Amino acid sequence: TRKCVFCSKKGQTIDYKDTALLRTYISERGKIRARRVTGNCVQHQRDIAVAVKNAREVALLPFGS
Amino acid sequence: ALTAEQKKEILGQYGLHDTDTGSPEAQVALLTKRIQDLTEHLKVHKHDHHSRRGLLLLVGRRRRLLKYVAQVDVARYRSLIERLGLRR
Amino acid sequence: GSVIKKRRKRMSKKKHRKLLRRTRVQRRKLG
Amino acid sequence: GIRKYKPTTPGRRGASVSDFAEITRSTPEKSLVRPLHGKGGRNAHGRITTRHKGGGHKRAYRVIDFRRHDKDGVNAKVAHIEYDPNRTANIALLHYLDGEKRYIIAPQGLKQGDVIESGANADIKPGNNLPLRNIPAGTVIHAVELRPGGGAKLARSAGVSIQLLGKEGTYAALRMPSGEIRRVDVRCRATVGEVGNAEQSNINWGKAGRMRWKGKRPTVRGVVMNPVDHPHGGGEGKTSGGRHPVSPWGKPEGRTRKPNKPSDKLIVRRRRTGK
Amino acid sequence: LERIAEHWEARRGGVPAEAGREWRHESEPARRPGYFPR
Amino acid sequence: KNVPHGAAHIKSTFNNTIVSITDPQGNVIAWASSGHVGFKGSRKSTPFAAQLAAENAARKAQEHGVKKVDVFVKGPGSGRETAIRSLQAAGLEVGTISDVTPQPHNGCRPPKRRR
Amino acid sequence: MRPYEIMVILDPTLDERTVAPSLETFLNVIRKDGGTVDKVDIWGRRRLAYEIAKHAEGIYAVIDVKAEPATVSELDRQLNLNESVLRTKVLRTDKH
RNA sequence: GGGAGACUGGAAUUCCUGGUGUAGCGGUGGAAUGCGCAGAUAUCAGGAGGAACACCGGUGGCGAAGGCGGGUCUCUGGGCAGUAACUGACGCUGAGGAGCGAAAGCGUGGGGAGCGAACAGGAUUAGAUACCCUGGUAGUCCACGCCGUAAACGGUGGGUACUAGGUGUGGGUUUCCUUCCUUGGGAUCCGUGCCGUAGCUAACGCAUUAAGUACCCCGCCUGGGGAGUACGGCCGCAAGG
Repeated sequence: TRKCVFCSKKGQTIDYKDTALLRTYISERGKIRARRVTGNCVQHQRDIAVAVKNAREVALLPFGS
Repeated sequence: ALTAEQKKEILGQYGLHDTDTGSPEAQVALLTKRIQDLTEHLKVHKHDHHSRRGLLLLVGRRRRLLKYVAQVDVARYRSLIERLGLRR
Repeated sequence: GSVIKKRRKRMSKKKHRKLLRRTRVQRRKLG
Repeated sequence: GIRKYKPTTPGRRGASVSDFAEITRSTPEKSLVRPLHGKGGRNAHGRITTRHKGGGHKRAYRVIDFRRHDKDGVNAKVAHIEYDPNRTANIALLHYLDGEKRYIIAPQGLKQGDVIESGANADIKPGNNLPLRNIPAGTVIHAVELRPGGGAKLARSAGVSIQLLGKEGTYAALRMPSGEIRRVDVRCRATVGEVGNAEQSNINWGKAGRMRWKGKRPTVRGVVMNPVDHPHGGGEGKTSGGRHPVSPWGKPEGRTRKPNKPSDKLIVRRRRTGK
Repeated sequence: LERIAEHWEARRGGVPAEAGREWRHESEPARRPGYFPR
Repeated sequence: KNVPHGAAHIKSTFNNTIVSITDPQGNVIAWASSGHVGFKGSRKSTPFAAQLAAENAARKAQEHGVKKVDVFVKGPGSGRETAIRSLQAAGLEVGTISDVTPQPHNGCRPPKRRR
Repeated sequence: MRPYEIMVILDPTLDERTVAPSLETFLNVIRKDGGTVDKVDIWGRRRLAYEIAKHAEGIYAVIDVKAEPATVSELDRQLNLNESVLRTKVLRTDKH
């Protein structure tokens, strides 16, 4: 299918501060993209979702623009 | 649960030799410390039933270990009971 | 299992509960 | 808390007493005690102007510092928490660092040994007193002034608190314990926290004797009087008063606040009933 | 006569209704675009 | 007044459609409703009634000096696209389309299902 | 003595040159408590995704701190009391 | 998403205030009660409050079961893998007994936006103590306690060993293709599904997660109604169990 870019040897750590790394993972509506269309493992999907929520809380990402 | 430091000092106090971790005395001492910590935790959170179930499990395990010690040698059982301040 | 048995049991239970409701004060005063 | 009496006598069946757990001393401070005598509900003419008063235990007045405005920047330590017969709340005895002792109504959660500061530079811990301008919006306050210098008037009963809604201009909007929303000048000072002894309302007094100790005389219903005494009086057998309910002086029920008061402009919305 | 009623109370349960639900014989067919959804 | 640029808010529910041409600052200058053009009851949930209401509102804004509008569509789809087309067909240039439908993040309790 | 990361948003009105000293006085509670350490970083004047307390602009700050759980709560409580702080957030940079 | 506590965020509903703004809005299979012309619905700004946490999010995870997903912090329970350092049978089951136990309900004190038993109208109907519509109180929410029941179900008690495979998926260790990026592939341990042998079953089906082959301990059944009812007892504030 697709590639879990976070399990790789160059898998960048997931943060709620790096906004672009998360912007690549939310749809144009600001919703969190599903795991299948993304392809990452369940642990990394949970990390992505938690980071997105944290970033929304500190007004780094829109709450569904 | 307990961190490594309390585990080591308790084991040094109650371990039969300087290596054993699975002797009934060591297991009972560790269980006693864990039970006291859990009791003080549950004094504040009275509605943490899930942790209370784990407390019950620990109490049962300690009871079984003390039963084994008493059936093996009553002198060790009396010594441990008086050293740890337990009733029965 | 057929729901017929459940229906018979439920009609019995419903009738008994109705009877209990109809004689609450009488039972309380006799006991 | 609340201690419940066992039904040993018919007068103690459902009764309960306050559990004086926060009290740390059974005597008042001698230098802060003033004499108090009962009036019997009678004014300067010797006439009963308030019914159902008289009798009751002797009590002495403790001077309460409702005007905490001179000890700005001077810290105090909570020395004791005491019982006050003149109010539902308890009082805390403060030891100021300069050597002065005072009384304040004890806020909720205050403990012996705490540190109480006051002024614009104080923290927002319970018991601290600062002008409303320096108190952030949304906090819970008590013992609020009405004019800048008149002393605390609002939110003084046990368990009662005021919620500070927001400040605009020179006015801060507050939500009274009654639910009424009011505006007050920001220069008015207030104390942070709720008032303690919040469970005192749940006390079952048990017998008429306790109310007589508290200084309440029995109340006679107007329907069992004669028409010369009460508008509801008269009639053979029991009756409902034979008319719309009225006061003993004939005034009918309804709003009694005087219209066009000067304070009508300072009130956002009055309290509500039946909602 | 009970089975014959045919007034509104008799046929309110049979009305296909069920918006996008309970496919019935007279249920409204779904409108379909010319192009594939993708 | 003379507002050359404006906003059109279309609310299409399951039994009505409300059009209100609005000054970009949020002030309403001309509104038309599905029942305002002579329909009533179940008749006003039809796309044709939405078309009539949209055209009526478009005219009532056009004599007010409104030439260019942006549309904020909203509500379950009943006559939304017909309303947009009738807005364009009545001499109004429709620039941008935005679907602003209030989407709760799982908040209040919905009413019970009908049977 | 656990490592924390504390992100604060300060209102945009105040001068950016006074942010660095003003924070340092705020972190005096963690410094004096139990021999703790900070690494204060500033990247301010960034527009918010949504309006916060009638503000669209904001000055972001990131503080990396290693203190006692009681200490950091005390620092957090003071920060929210201050009116120059719009919002704040405390993370544990441990495995949590 | 195991549990408890504290603090906190945004969307939306409701209401209040103020603009713009007019004559309808709302609701249905179709309508009428209802709301509005005293300025409603719509639209914009501001404010208060409560409850639930969209996307992630599934036949995926955790928990003994009931059950558990907005965020952060504090405190805390269990599980799995590897090493195998330690004790050396300390195991299993468990009558009675104790604890936990959805929802509804009960008590005391708060709170109450939405939803909403009861209750009011409207409609349908031969009749509507209903279905549908408009309102709407308890309740739903919080704290502290009672209750102790469910289609509390996998309608399958717990422990252990053995008996063809094939294929998904969750957690962890490791050899070999080796770019070593790659679900590369294999091996192994622990879960969780689907299909399928032998075997079992009245049949349906189950089938290495057994309803197969066996051993230990517990619970329960003995035709259908009467009846999980009467009498007695115990428990409970009561409902009732």
